[PDB]
Amino acid sequence: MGPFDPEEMLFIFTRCMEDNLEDGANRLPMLAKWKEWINEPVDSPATQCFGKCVLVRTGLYDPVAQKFDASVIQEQFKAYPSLGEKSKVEAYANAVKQLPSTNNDCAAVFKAYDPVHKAHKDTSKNLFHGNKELTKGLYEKLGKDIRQKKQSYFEFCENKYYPAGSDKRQQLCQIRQYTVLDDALFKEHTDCVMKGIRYITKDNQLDVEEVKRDFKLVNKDTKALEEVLNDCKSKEPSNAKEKSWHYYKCLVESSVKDDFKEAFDYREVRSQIYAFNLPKNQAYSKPAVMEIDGKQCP
Ligand SMILES: CCCCC/C=C\C\C=C/C=C/C=C/C[C@@H](O)CCCC(=O)O
Ligand SMILES: [Cl-]
Repeated sequence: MGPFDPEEMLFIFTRCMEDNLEDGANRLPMLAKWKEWINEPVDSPATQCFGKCVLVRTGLYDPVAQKFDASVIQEQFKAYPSLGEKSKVEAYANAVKQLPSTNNDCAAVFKAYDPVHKAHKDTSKNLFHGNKELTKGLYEKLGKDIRQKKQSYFEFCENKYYPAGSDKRQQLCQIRQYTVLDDALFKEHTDCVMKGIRYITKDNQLDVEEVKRDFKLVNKDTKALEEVLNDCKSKEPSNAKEKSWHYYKCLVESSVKDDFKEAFDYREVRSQIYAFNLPKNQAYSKPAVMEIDGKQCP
């Protein structure tokens, strides 16, 4: 869960928008409002479910407890003291703490939170990487250590572990062709990628629904995928930091390898622009069937 860096928030915001924007006439108007932290129209199921989505993904609404949880606010402020004034952060947390228990449906959650949203908008916006001026400064500070806006997540990880100008860079020739290397560096790199596309959670758990989501987006059935993942899970290593590499290796070597490569390739494309599908859903077309930094691969 929390605290969340700017990329983690951008992932949450864009996924929740992608999953909840209407199709059709209201899509761009809605997007225009939500992008500016205007949770309107309030009577629209799309807006209500978008709001609940963000609240659930951040942990501000806990659908198991059917309660709001101000803890993430305190965790967020602890991580980013520059993004809040203590008294205003406390006021916001207190507003959340004092919300009643609330049923786990979009309308109820949205209705309950909306008064807090409006009364604490700038506090919440600033704290949760919604302020373009503040976030720009953070991205600049973090530089190569975080995935930047409009940057392929795969490129981010490659640049960290196989940096240009190093003797390791050449290994991308094989890595990009789904060669599964065995060394500690590759296991770490693969952890970077698998966590970056959310196939593996922050606490090293397989997220089967995320993998399935990417198969559906390339028109592939998910039953055989689930069966393969079930088999892979039965052979999970005890060491949590090898779990990303385990599942990557297992998938690449499995009876769904070609569908997996297709899904993973398209995910890399979409990872380049988190808002990929926001202005309108894009239809997938399989790219037609090597160089690294313009240099030809052996
Ligand atoms: C976690 C507090 C919010 C819960 C209330 C529900 C939804 C938030 C409302 C709108 C979210 C809009 C997200 C817009 C993204 C935008 O602010 C990111 C800009 C920062 C950047 O460009 O780097
Ligand atoms: Cl982006």
